[PDB]
Formats: sequence, C-alpha cells, structure tokens
Amino acid sequence: DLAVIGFELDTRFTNTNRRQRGHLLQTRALQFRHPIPMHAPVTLPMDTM
Amino acid sequence: VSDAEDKNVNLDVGKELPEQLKDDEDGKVNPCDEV
Repeated sequence: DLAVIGFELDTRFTNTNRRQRGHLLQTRALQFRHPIPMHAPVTLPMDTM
Repeated sequence: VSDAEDKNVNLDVGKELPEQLKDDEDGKVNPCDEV
C-alpha cells in the first residue's frame, strides 16, 4: 500500500492588502518609588552640671 | 516672653504653604519621547 497520502505547503499570503498586522509595538513606562525612612538615633547622655 | 503685636494682626498661610504643594507630582513621563 506504499503511496503518498498527503502533503503540507509552506505557502504564505502577501500583505499587499494589509490584512495582517502581526505583533504590535506600544510604548510603556514603569515607575518605582523609594521613600527614605528615619532610623533610631544614638544618644550621648551627659550630665547637666 | 515677648509682647505680641496684637493691635492689627494679618496672617498669610499661603507663604507658609510647603513647596511640595505649589506644584503637582513631577514623576510624569512621555514614554514616546524617552525611548
């Protein structure tokens, strides 16, 4: 029963009618925010006299 | 313990308004201009 039963082609359209756009490019921007905290102090407890 | 100048007192809080509130938040970017 040796025979060719089917095939596949590598055909493609020409987009002269702009039917396809493929991938789209759009600009984006991300923003990060880093506020600065305070930190516990160090104290020098001298006498007042 | 200074004496107050109470006779005629005129306040202006706008002068004391923090510089932060004199404009909007400045992070704004046009991504199309930067790339």
